Amino acid sequence: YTGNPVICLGHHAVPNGTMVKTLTDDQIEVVTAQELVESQHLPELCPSPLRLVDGQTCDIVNGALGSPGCDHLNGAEWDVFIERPTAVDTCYPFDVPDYQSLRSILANNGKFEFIAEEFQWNTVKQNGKSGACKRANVNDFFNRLNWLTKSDGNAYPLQNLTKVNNGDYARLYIWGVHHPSTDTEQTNLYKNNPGRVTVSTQTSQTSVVPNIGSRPWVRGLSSRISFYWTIVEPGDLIVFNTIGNLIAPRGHYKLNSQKKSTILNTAVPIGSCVSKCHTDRGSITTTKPFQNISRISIGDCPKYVKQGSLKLATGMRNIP
Amino acid sequence: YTGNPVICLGHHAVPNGTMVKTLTDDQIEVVTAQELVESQHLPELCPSPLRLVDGQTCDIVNGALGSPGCDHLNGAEWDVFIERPTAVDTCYPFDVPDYQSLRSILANNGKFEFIAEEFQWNTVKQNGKSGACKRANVNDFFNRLNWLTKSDGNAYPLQNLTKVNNGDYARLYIWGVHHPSTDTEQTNLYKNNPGRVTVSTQTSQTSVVPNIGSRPWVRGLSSRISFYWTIVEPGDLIVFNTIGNLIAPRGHYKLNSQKKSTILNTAVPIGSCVSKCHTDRGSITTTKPFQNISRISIGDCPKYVKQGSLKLATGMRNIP
Amino acid sequence: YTGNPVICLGHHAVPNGTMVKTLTDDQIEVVTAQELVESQHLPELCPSPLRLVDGQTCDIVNGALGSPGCDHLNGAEWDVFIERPTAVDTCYPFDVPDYQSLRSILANNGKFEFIAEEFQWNTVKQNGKSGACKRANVNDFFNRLNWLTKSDGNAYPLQNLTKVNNGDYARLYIWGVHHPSTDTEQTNLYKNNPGRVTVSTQTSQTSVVPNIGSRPWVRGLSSRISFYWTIVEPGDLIVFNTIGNLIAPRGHYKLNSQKKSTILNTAVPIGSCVSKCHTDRGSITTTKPFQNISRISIGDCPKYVKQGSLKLATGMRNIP
Amino acid sequence: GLFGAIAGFIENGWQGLIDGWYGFRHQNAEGTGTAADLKSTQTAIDQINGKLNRLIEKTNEKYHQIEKEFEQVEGRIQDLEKYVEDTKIDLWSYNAELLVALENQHTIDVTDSEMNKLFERVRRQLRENAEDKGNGCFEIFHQCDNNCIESIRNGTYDHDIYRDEAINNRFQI
Amino acid sequence: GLFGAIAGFIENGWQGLIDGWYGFRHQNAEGTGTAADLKSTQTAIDQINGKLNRLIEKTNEKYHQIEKEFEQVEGRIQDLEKYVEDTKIDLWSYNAELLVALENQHTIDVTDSEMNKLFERVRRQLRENAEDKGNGCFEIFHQCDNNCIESIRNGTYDHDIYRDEAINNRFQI
Amino acid sequence: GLFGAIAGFIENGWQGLIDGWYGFRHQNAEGTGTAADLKSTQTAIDQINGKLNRLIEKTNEKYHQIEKEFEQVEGRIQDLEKYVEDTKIDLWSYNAELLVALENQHTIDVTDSEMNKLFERVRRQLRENAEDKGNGCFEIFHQCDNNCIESIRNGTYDHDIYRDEAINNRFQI
Ligand SMILES: *[C@@H]1O[C@H](CO)[C@@H](O[C@@H]2O[C@H](CO)[C@@H](O[C@@H]3O[C@H](CO[C@H]4O[C@H](CO)[C@@H](O)[C@H](O)[C@@H]4O)[C@@H](O)[C@H](O[C@H]4O[C@H](CO)[C@@H](O)[C@H](O)[C@@H]4O[C@H]4O[C@H](CO)[C@@H](O)[C@H](O)[C@@H]4O)[C@@H]3O)[C@H](O)[C@H]2NC(C)=O)[C@H](O)[C@H]1NC(C)=O
Ligand SMILES: *[C@@H]1O[C@H](CO)[C@@H](O[C@@H]2O[C@H](CO)[C@@H](O[C@@H]3O[C@H](CO[C@H]4O[C@H](CO)[C@@H](O)[C@H](O)[C@@H]4O)[C@@H](O)[C@H](O[C@H]4O[C@H](CO)[C@@H](O)[C@H](O)[C@@H]4O[C@H]4O[C@H](CO)[C@@H](O)[C@H](O)[C@@H]4O)[C@@H]3O)[C@H](O)[C@H]2NC(C)=O)[C@H](O)[C@H]1NC(C)=O
Ligand SMILES: *[C@@H]1O[C@H](CO)[C@@H](O[C@@H]2O[C@H](CO)[C@@H](O[C@@H]3O[C@H](CO[C@H]4O[C@H](CO)[C@@H](O)[C@H](O)[C@@H]4O)[C@@H](O)[C@H](O[C@H]4O[C@H](CO)[C@@H](O)[C@H](O)[C@@H]4O[C@H]4O[C@H](CO)[C@@H](O)[C@H](O)[C@@H]4O)[C@@H]3O)[C@H](O)[C@H]2NC(C)=O)[C@H](O)[C@H]1NC(C)=O
Ligand SMILES: *[C@@H]1O[C@H](CO)[C@@H](O)[C@H](O)[C@H]1NC(C)=O
Ligand SMILES: *[C@@H]1O[C@H](CO)[C@@H](O)[C@H](O)[C@H]1NC(C)=O
Ligand SMILES: *[C@@H]1O[C@H](CO)[C@@H](O)[C@H](O)[C@H]1NC(C)=O
Repeated sequence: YTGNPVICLGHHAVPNGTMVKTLTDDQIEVVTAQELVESQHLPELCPSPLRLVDGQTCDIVNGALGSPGCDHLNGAEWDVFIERPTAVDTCYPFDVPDYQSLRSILANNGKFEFIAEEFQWNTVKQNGKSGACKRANVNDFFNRLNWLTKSDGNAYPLQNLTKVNNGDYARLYIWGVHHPSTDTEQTNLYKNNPGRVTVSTQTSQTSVVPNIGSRPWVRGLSSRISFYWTIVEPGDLIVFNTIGNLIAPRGHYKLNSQKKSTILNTAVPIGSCVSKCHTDRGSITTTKPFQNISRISIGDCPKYVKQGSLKLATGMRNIP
Repeated sequence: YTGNPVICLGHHAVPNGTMVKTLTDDQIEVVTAQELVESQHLPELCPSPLRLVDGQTCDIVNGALGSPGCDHLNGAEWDVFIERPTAVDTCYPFDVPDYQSLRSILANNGKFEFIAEEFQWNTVKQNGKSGACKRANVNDFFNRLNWLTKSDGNAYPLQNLTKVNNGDYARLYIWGVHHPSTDTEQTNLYKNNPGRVTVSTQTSQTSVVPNIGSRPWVRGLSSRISFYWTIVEPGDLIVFNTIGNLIAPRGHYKLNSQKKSTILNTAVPIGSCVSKCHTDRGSITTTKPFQNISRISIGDCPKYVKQGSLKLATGMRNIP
Repeated sequence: YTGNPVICLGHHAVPNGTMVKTLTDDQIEVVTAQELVESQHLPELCPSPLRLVDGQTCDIVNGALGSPGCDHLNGAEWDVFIERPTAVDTCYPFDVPDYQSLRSILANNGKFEFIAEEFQWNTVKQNGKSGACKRANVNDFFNRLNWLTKSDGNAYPLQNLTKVNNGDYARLYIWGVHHPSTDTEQTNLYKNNPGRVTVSTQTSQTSVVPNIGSRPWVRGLSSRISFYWTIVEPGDLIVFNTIGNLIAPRGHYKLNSQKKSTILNTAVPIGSCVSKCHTDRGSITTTKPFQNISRISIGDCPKYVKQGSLKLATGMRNIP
Repeated sequence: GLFGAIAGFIENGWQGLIDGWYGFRHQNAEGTGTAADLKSTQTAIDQINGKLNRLIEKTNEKYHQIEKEFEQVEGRIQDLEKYVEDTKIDLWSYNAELLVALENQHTIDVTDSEMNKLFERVRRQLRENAEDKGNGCFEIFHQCDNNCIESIRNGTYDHDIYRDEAINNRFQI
Repeated sequence: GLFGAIAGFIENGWQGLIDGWYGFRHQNAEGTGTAADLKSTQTAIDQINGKLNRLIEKTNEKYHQIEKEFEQVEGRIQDLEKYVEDTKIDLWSYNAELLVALENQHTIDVTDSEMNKLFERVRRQLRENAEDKGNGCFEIFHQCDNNCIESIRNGTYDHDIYRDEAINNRFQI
Repeated sequence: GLFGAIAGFIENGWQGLIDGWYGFRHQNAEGTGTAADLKSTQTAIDQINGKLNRLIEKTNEKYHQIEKEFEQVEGRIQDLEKYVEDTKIDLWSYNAELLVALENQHTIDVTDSEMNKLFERVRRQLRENAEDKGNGCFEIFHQCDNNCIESIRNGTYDHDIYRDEAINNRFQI
């Protein structure tokens, strides 16, 4: 010690630290670090604070058409529509040209608010039903659609109907075209053999000719329906002009003016937790800025990155 | 003072500095800073150094077809076509499948240079005119189109005409198909009832069948025209084959080989200032590298970002 | 020297260093630097380690259809299909609606493995051949397609054939629709004048009406074929339904379940070097992280950047 | 680090220093001891807390986006959708990697700098009365009881009181 | 800053120093004074203007892009167009935020470093003739009239002329 | 640099130093000489090699992407494909430019810092036996034959052996 006092300046250390990356070293030891990549998720979707609607056995598209298993979605509103991969078709076999667009519009709009309108179809029979679309245990049809066919007197006159949008909101009309499997089914149902469906607004007109031919048997039938949609802005109007094969709307869906909702397709059950970040693998509750759980994230979420781990140093070099 | 001289080293300061953000401090004070986000714009579009063409009451598409209010666009060349949201249709009610594609091609190409060509249609009447499309105060039509109908003798023979591109540039032909409102209008105009239009080149063929049915009344009519386009490369050729409903071209537009122009949709007036950066809100004159004014920017522009303010420090810490 | 020893600390230098950029200096001299932007490429594509298939005179699409110059691609497998811009059509003039989608599916899938299936068409003549599609020096047709026409007895009965996918893999069927140039060619070939082709699975149906009209003469003919495709998942099935104009498949291509291949369109020859990075300008062998050679790069590649040069300093300031 | 104090002229850290990041160890006639330095520790903690605050600041709220998984191949638009999402993911992954590497380099430099600033503060207090032994320690050339050690620790050491004693011991005059 | 000079051992700045960023203040028998140091001031200004040069260097010239707002919902391609543009904006905003944070950290360090380099230059000039008082000031142990002060400021001070005087005053021999 | 050693108080580099990045030059009674310092040279090389390793680390393996060249205009989808690819290229170019600028600033600072740490190591070894002449050189106030010079270079110089000679010559007592 010699007898001159000594003062030493120093710094703390721990037995074993955390290794971090820097610009100059791949792995160097520091006293404390913090992980910036969330890797853990809950095995549930959390029903708060975002409003989750479970489609159960119904697609969003089948929910809009009003297929048999879908009555629980009448009037629903969501921030996130939870669509199940086990959903199945329960009604008339159909397709949708540009299917992903109808699905995106429906999911984004965020509600099923249907406004019934009485359409003054003339002569044709209405309310056609099908063995491919049982409700309870009885032949039925899509709830939002009205299958028109020729009268008992073998007439299908030109139909020419108008509905004016003089309200506050944009309207979504969903309509279809029936494709028979043979020429004789075409005349059996609609009398006129080339059917014709034209649906137009001031500025737009979608027009469709049915395709006749045998498709694979699905739920009793080899015929098909193709579904279309038309948006009618306030001040605009819609005209339905057909001489056969129209599957008529029964009204229209209301479109929100601000579209902020979406859809998630997952098998994950809805539980009881709280979280505003959802993935197809479940919700995540985290303050970390990044996550390697999924590409598919909805809400207030960390950014998806490739790395499994990024440790931020929160202390000095550890030299024990 | 004790009588030993003292020399002190120091640095300047100001009474009040500017606070900036760093990696470790959200707000720390420095002597001078510079703002990096432009928030101010001029209330005019500047007509120099970029060439601006004002559509006034004409769309770019109506300008291409030659609708009544669009003669001032004959021969125009632009870096930026300024399209006005108050533009209205002044002619035959029409639509364009893939409308945004035709608009983008026209806007990008950068000029309306029309080359008249004489097409030797046979028997048919030519130059049909319409109440829906008044010029001066008289029934007229799109300037670049030739509405063919059946002859006085009730004939519409097969039309089969060819134009060869033996020139130096690619050609853009714009043509249409008339969709009548009834079967009797179809036969009244074209004799043959299913009309037919086929327009082909060596490598491509777009073919179209008219759709008959009542649409909403627009400027007197419940019929419509659908417009299509065909690009004919040098060495290639175009064939028009019809038995009714063709709205024939009167020539073709020249396409520039370098496509460098664009379109901006805004109501902002064109003034007399100078700037090479335009937004839908007006021009900006700035040296800052970022701006929070608009997503929609054309020219030599700062980068659009979310932040209203980013202050770059240009001096030391301020400690007064 | 005075007689007190001196020890000087210093650092090395070289006569001329390299200039680099920093945050504060555009150009400042350092002892050594390393270039980070690769600018040089080989004038060949290297055939290892990636499997390259050279289309030579066949497009990938013509190679799928089995056009005359394409037999060398039967059974081919690739990581990168090398498509030559000098490829030419050697067979019946055709188009493909959504051409780029077929090209992408074929290129991505990574093999031409064709499974022949016998289709029991009834009455109709089979194996139609054409002067526009010579093989050896004799009229022939696409290898993978079967051009059906009416019988000697002037019959074309309804064709309605099914193939079930009971196998392990998804199937790709390529089929076509003939568009004759006149009505009399239509009846000469198919008896029924509006022909009709419908091709469907459980969940999808593409249906097509032929377009009659004169197109430009190519290799003897003014008629055309439009090609379509249908994917058949395991457990699903496909139905071909026609009353004329079907250009029938002869089987199906196998689809890999993992699709990881691509296509590169270039005139650069295949050589004998080694490299895992290809551009349309040739392969590159480099460890540099960036390159300014091409946007179009495939494999284990540096990132394409705008700069011709970025020098990383690897030593201290140079002060000679 | 840039300053060469931590992992440098200070050879290791102290596991016994548990109530600070930086501190003093002394030996005098009366014994040995260790205490933490609060100002050095708090400035380093506040700078690091600032970077943490800058990161856990969640501003990235997205609802309707694009589809990101596909059951089968479809062609041109599906390719574009995949390519957009893969471009986004690679850019964000690069940003995360570079952010963490930069922040860690800087955090190591900040903590090393604070070690050095504590060392230089003490040096300036001691003036001519002590010499740097070369390992983060000062040899003090006057007797220094516990009150005098604490006066060095709490910034009230008056070098002039001891200067003549210390200079005579340093140089033998 | 990393060096602990500005906002550190120099406890504040000088509002009266208006013709430089860094300078000298002195007191001797003839009075007081203040002058700017041109070399340190110019090196710090040049480094900062270099970063300014790197930013106001605009290379971002775009004409035909994509549509960026839409009157109504349309489906798949509009979703893709919105997503591409919102991904671009988020990445550019992240770059702007990180650039300014990094640059400002570095600018503060650069100016603190220049303060410290001025202090260390003067220290090396003074050799054994002066002592660091601990607050950016040197106590000089010989008389130093206005010409000798200026010789310190303009780098022509010859320590050997005064060393015997100063050492005798420093240590009393 | 931040530390003001390279391009600072050390006025130039040495072209003769060919087996190190940093080194010692001496003059004593026996003559002059120069040798490399291995520890400083290797630490600077290892840090720079670390950044190199960080960059030549290729993880960017892409097969099926989008079309990037088009012979003629097509409309909406082609515009989106061009815009996506231009956006990607601009962001990657910004990343390359910023990465190189940051890394080079930091590499210059690191090498300047290593110069400074060597200077400070030698200073701490010499203790009271030498003085900083102001240009990277120490005036040593005792005779120092070749073995003593090497003892300084190899870190075994014992200042106490020479202290009283050196102090007496420094101050004349
Ligand atoms: C063009 O080519 C297509 C494809 O080949 C062809 O479609 C086929 O049509 C036939 C008849 O139209 C379809 O036959 C039906 O198939 C279902 C289900 O098939 C399988 O699965 C069941 C279990 O679900 C197995 O048990 C069975 O063995 C099958 O492998 C059957 O459920 C159908 O049965 C009903 O109709 C039969 C008559 O065809 C009856 O015998 C049977 O009892 C069922 O009777 C119904 O009718 C009664 C009065 O009509 C009524 O009282 C009852 O309530 C009852 O519902 C039937 O076998 C076959 O699936 C189609 N194949 C494909 C691949 O789609 C087209 O017919 C062809 N077009 C032309 C013109 O030839
Ligand atoms: C299938 O379903 C559609 C859709 O509902 C239906 O369309 C309707 O057709 C009628 C008749 O073609 C259209 O009637 C025209 O409407 C315009 C404007 O209507 C409104 O706005 C005006 C102001 O602009 C209001 O004053 C008015 O009250 C309306 O609410 C009128 O301007 C038209 O008037 C002309 O024709 C009338 C006869 O129908 C004349 O009375 C009138 O004086 C105008 O005369 C023109 O014709 C004369 C000779 O023809 C000529 O000498 C003149 O120069 C003059 O130009 C007309 O009333 C109605 O708007 C359509 N509605 C919609 C929603 O589109 C189809 O009719 C239906 N198809 C079938 C087969 O039933
Ligand atoms: C609707 O409008 C279209 C478009 O204009 C129009 O198409 C034109 O049709 C005619 C007749 O079908 C096509 O004529 C053929 O053109 C090719 C090539 O033409 C040029 O290039 C050659 C070199 O390749 C030059 O030498 C030549 O001068 C041309 O400028 C010729 O190769 C064809 O020749 C065959 O048929 C001729 C009769 O038309 C014979 O004279 C000739 O010898 C060739 O004989 C073939 O037929 C023999 C029996 O038929 C057989 O034994 C042989 O083996 C031999 O192969 C022919 O001249 C013209 O190219 C089309 N133009 C375009 C732009 O497409 C439609 O005709 C029109 N529709 C209607 C109903 O009017
Ligand atoms: C996410 O990161 C963890 C490491 O924290 C790793 O175990 C896991 O496999 C990663 N997830 C995926 C899908 O790779
Ligand atoms: C742009 O930034 C300014 C702050 O400089 C802010 O006042 C303004 O509201 C911002 N603009 C928008 C549209 O948010
Ligand atoms: C790529 O960079 C080099 C500089 O190394 C330059 O000569 C060349 O022109 C660049 N290529 C292009 C296409 O600009």
